[PDB]
Amino acid sequence: GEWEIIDIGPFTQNLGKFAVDEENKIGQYGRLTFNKVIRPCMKKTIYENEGFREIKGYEYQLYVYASDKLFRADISEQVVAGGRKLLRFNGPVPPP
Repeated sequence: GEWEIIDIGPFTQNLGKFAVDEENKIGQYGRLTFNKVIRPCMKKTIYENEGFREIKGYEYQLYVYASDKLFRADISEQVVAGGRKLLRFNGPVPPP
């Protein structure tokens, strides 16, 4: 895995909306209203450990406000677009 911080622009905010949408299906935290994704947002790029030295997927680690509480959500993304999954959604957590 390799790590980088990405901005919290539209792509990142939409990851946050996805996370909230998916958590609403579960219902652990009742019915949440997405507010906004705040810094820092981390992107993990996952590589196959042997040649051809290749990317097998991504994971995003977000701090997202929903219904005015702060949550940590981890989201996986496949190489073939449109395979996103909510891995973890935990909180409330203290601010970064």
